[PDB]
Amino acid sequence: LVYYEGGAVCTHARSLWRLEPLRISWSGSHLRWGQPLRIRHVTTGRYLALTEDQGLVVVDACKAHTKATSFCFRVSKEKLPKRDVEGMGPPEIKYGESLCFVQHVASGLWLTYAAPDPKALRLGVLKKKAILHQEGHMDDALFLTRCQQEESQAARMIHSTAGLYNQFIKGLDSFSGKPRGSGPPAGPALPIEAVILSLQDLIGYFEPPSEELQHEEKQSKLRSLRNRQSLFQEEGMLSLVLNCIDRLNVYTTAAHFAEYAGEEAAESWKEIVNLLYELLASLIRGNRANCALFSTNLDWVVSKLDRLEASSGILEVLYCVLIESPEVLNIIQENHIKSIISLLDKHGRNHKVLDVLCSLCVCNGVAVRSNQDLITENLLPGRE
Amino acid sequence: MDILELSERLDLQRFHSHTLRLYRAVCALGNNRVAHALCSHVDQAQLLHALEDAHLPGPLRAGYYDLLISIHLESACRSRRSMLSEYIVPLTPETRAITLFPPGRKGGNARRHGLPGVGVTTSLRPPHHFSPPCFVAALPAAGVAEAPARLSPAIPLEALRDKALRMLGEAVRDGGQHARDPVGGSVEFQFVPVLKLVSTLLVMGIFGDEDVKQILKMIEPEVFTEELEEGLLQMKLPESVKLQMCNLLEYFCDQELQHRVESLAAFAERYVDKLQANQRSRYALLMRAFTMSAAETARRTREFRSPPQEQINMLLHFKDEADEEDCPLPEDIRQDLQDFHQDLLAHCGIQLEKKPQSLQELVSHMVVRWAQEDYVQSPELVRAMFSLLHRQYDGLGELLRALPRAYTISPSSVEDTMSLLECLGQIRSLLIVQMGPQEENLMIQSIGNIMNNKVFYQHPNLMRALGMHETVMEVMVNVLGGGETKEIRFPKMVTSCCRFLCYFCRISRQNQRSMFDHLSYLLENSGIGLGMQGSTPLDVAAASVIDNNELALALQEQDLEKVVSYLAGCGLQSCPMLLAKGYPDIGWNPCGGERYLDFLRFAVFVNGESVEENANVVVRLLIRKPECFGPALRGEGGSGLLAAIEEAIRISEDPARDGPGVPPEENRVHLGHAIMSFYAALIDLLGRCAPEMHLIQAGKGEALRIRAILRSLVPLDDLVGIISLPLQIPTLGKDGALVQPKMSASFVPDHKASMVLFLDRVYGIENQDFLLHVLDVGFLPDMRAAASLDTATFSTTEMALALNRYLCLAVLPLITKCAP
Amino acid sequence: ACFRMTPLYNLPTHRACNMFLESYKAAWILTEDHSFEDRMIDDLSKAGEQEEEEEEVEEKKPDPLHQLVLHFSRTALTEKSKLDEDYLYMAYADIMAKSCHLEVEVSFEEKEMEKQRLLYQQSRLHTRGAAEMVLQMISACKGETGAMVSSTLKLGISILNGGNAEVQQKMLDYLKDKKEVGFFQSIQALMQTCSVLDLNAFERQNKAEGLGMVNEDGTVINRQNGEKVMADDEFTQDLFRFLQLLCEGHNNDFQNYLRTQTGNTTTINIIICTVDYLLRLQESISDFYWYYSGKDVIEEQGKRNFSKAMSVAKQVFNSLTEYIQGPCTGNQQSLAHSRLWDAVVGFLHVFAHMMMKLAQDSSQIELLKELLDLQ
Amino acid sequence: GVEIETISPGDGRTFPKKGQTCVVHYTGMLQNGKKFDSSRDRNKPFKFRIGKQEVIKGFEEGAAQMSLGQRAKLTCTPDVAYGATGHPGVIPPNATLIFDVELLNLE
Repeated sequence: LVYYEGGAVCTHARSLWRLEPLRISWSGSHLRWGQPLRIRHVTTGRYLALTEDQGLVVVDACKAHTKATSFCFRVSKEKLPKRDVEGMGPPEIKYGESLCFVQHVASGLWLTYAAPDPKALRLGVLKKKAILHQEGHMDDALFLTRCQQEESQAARMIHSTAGLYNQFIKGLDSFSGKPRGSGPPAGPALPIEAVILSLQDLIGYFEPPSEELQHEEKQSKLRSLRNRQSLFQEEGMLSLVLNCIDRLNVYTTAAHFAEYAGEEAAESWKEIVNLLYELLASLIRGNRANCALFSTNLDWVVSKLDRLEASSGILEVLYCVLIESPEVLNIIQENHIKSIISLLDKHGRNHKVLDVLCSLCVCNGVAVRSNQDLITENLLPGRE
Repeated sequence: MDILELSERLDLQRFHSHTLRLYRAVCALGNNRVAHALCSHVDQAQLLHALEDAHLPGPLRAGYYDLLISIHLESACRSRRSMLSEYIVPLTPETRAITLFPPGRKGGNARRHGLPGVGVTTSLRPPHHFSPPCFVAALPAAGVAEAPARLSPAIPLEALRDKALRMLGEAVRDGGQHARDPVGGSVEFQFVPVLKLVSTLLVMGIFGDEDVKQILKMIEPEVFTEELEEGLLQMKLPESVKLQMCNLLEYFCDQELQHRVESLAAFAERYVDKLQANQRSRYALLMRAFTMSAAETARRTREFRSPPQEQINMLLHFKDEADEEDCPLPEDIRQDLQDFHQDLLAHCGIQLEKKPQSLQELVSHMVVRWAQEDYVQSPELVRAMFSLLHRQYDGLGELLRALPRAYTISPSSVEDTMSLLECLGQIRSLLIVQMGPQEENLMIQSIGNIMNNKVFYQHPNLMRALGMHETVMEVMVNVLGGGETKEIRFPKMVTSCCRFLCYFCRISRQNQRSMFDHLSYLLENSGIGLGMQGSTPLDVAAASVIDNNELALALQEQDLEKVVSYLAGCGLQSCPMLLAKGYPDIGWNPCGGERYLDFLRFAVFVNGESVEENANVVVRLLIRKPECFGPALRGEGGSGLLAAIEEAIRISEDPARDGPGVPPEENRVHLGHAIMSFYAALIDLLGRCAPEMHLIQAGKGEALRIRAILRSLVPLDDLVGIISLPLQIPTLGKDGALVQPKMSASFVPDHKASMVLFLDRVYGIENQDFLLHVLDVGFLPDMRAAASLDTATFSTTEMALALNRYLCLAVLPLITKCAP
Repeated sequence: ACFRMTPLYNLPTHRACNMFLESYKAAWILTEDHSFEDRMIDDLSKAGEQEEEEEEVEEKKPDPLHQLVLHFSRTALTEKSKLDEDYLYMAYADIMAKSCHLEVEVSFEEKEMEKQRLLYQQSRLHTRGAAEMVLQMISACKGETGAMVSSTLKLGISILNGGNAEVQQKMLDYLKDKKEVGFFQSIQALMQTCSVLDLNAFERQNKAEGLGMVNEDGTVINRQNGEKVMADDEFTQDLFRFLQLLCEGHNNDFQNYLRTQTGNTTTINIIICTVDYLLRLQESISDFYWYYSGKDVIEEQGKRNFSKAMSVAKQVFNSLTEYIQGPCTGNQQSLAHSRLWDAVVGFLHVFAHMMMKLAQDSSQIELLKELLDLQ
Repeated sequence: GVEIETISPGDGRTFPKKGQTCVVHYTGMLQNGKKFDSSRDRNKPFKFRIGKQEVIKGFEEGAAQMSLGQRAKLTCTPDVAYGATGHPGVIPPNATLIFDVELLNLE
């Protein structure tokens, strides 16, 4: 469904529409008013359409037949397609000026916010649902604004990455049960190579900038990194990546993974689980909002701290959560303290564990005596 | 294995150095309960030997030095450091001996500059608290949140300062040799830990006068003369130790600033005696001035009819020499002040050769030499260097910004002043710790000590100078921020501090005016404050503008808009606090409504006169929001004002509707009474914002419009009915048992007081028919009820006293005004 | 109370010293003038005994002033939501600003000497990145009015005085290659947040003055505490002075930049926004005049309010003149199609009735001549 | 409750009774053999007022049997020691404490 929304909501990738003209050749010609052209949402792979049951919706890419999907721009609302030009074309529509009115090519309807408002919007923030009106009000003129190339690229890879891992999740849960034993796999082969390459590409895509950079351009890449993390988590990809670990963690060892998926995927099981934590760490690193999401499911990582497939990966994810979100320390209890201390006794004298413990005491220069007493009570008197 | 083997076993070195980082982590920010526990694993012997251990590795040597500072010195140091910015100078005989310059004969204007940090300082800093760490002592009977706050573990500081002085001298001599094996493996690891220890001891003031003399000798042996061998400022040091060097010089520049403030206070003590003596003598000569003068004596007695604030300005208003006529001080006194200003600017180096010859010129040359020697890469070092450099050049400026925090007190109140400063240090030390029950009782008992402290009332100007109100409000922001959505945790401290803030405003007008600047700040945080009962933050907001006409005038329009919008939400939604205890659901919160209305009453009522500018603004918002009046007066589907009263009395009389039905809890909400009191609060607001008689007589357009609108809203009949309501008089029965109804669940004269004040200010009494028409039904039963209750038994009861205050606040002044 | 109150000699010694301290500082420390900015900047700006080696690389490591400017540019460029107040920066921006300006038929010769010494003072700063530092801090302030951005504007004015061509060129180049939108987002936000004349605030101030608030420990007579009307007039004047100095000298390249930005992905038209502020000022002037239309005489506080409101309107008109002179055809077309005319009409209506209103009394000639040079 | 083994006995005549402070220069150790506290590291004798229950019960009842200049090895069960609550952050719950007490002097 389409809506009119305000504030910092639409600075993300969900508000990017692709102007795709009907002409295969010279599609990048200057827009002239009153031509047929499709509208597509990049992150969902869907096109604006006029449906009978629900009016204005987005339809899948296999059901956009240019009848209910194409729209024509007009300079004004006065009642008046033009022949295409085999060239660059006349520059007519500008950015931020030269107000345009959008009318459907076939039905002749006009985009307009829905005047009725329910009780939810009566007290909450307004979200004016877009209903394709017959005529429209006076102020339905739309302004066209440019969006930067990198975030447009990020928007496209959100839909590509979402489809790739959603298929991978749909493969894993298909044989979540049903042990293979000595027979063939359940269904289609897992896109292991596609997943591995996509993981490594995103790990380097979210790789933090090096310290050797100039201190000015460094923070410009910091701003880019925070922006990329914000859009990726807001589009639900951060919520999506957790499910991958959740599906893969139900198997203790590679042989146990082979019995439910196959020997071919058993060899890459350790690699994929190692890379998934790295992708999660790169996604949440340096962002306090994204790290705040672990304040509700903090016990998730703590329970998996003893998993042997990726000990350093989960420890690094834990470190990223603690170093950035102060509120997580307040959620930390005696169970988590004893778990972290048990890491020293089971995984050896890892100094990174002590780093996690040091992050448990103080955050943002504020003491947490609810945790300091636990650390000195469960670790120091043992002298072991 | 020998710990020196960790210089090669780098696998254990990283882990053990991180272990020492955890040891500092668990004892950081004043967790002295754990800092006492650390004395078992790392006792005094290991730490002291590890200081002098010259073959210890780099990270381990700095780890143990920082561990020693964190365990034994951090808690005392931070608390003292927070008190280094305040100068409460008592007036004592040795305070008098403080002079800007040491005795000398070099020159009349200024002698040779004295040694920094050397001499006597009389500024009040609370003594450190330490406890000998003993583990065989029996466990305290008092548990957590009741036991006294743990003190820092003890360590012999007299021996420690000697050890630090000796090793610093050793490091200076060793550094001069330019040996290829510096202690700890590097120059930074050799000098940074020991300079950290020296700086911490210097801040605490552990070092004596001769110890400071030695430290200055190691810093620079030629500039700091009193009347290889190279100082620490000529060693080509790395950037990391340069930061500790700046910290060392910063301490001495704070000593110079404190010395100037103390000298100014001593000069104040010397000068006020001569000023008061001269003015008192001139008082006697002004009394005999009538023997040789006439009615023009007002030019001479204007000083005596003017309060002392501008008297001293007129006395001291002779600096530019073009204004000597208004100054009656003789030229010897004027010469005394001009001389003290001359060496004051000389001490600041304003005006009056490669030898720096002073601390200010030494620091300035040292900093600019460091900066031009190489491109400094540490941003913290750069900020520290330029902070020192700016403080050397703007000597007058730092004194200028230090004076508002300075104060002089009588010697008879030092024993209560130190206790106050100790309590203030407790509150300051609690700003960096999360909410805890043990942490909750600490400020509550500290605040109670502040209330019992007489200096809190004797010197409110000093109370504002120390600025405890900012700290208390910041604590309020902290507790309101924690659990900002679900529940405001730890109410016991919330009401204690809000009680302190309310008690703070009433002390003086200036304190109230200063607190008034946080009204908007408090108002935003008061949105979720409705979940609190007692001394709510709104009560602090209300007390911030009580009886202050200027503050009421200056109170902004959107502050009242926000309050009315919150009142609108009160009138359209139920109370989550009421629903939490199980109270039956109704569409509005009367208790929260009354709380908002009380502040609205204080916003527009000042000293008996309504504020027209605030009044028309607030009433217009009530007009724009019809639902704020409650279930009655709504218009569309509404009931009469009188009509909602009988159902309110029905709820109060009949149980299982007045509350959850499971005071019993000593603060049990009575839903019927609350509904029955919201109307009283609303009507009292409407009566108290009414246009005045002189405005109505003058016929101002908006004044008449507002009064006509308000009269249109409330019909006159509803008033007469509420006034005519009979009283549940406490009768006598069952063998002399005085049956007094529950004062929070019965008809009390408080509700009627708003009715009578409402009619008097708004409607008034015009003719005899209307006067007797309301008199016979409404005040006549009250007068007979008071006459019936006037006896040796009932008159002591609350209801009879309530009638006694009633008749004389509502009926009798109305009758007296409407006598003819 | 004054005739029966406690004489000075009967005050407690500690209390008597307490207000003595604040009186001494107000009468002898504030009044004391110490000029150290020029010699301190000279010390920081002199390269001392490291160019004697004359290394082959000639890496030219920064002198102390340039290091200080770089440090402030670094903390300005830190990715931070709220620009925290820095007392160090406030004192050093003030010192840099006070170390530049240093200020009857005086001839054109020594006037040119004073000019070419002023450019030497500005050259001591702008060659060390202070010009880019000012731009960065304006962008980093995010349109939050405060004492830190006021000192930033004061520094930009002090390093721009006389319309320094090279300083404007450096600023234009820095905005053109950085292509930061936040500089004009913040400039627009500060200018919109600038306050106009308020009748309600004036009436409340008049009533407060009628009451005459006094203290308990003594008494202050006619306290001159913080005025709630035109409190930010100094900041608004500084902001428009800085904008005028940017385009002074007919820098048509920068005048086109203010109207529109080719590099930036979003364009903010400062010229029309300046007209919008002029509109808000013209409504404030008209209404505040309408409060005196009934009154026969204009009192002193109202005279002071006009003196500062007209001073701000003078600065706004000077800035608007500087945007279109040269001539800049883009700005001329923008003001032609803008809402400037209604503000012009409003002032003409105010002026016409105003001069005659001030003509019947001789106590308002000072205010009237400020209106004469404003028009 | 406490088991005392003499180490370097002194006079054996005068005992610390009620009324005078007991000045011991002890050395405490856990049962596992890891030292947890001493007084020679602090280089200051531990002076405790007898009978005020300021020290743990095991130490208090043990200190009466040694004489002036007597050094003995005590053994305090957790019942006469900190017990289940232990000493927070120092001594683990339910630990037996051995003290190398040396009553060097009285007052």
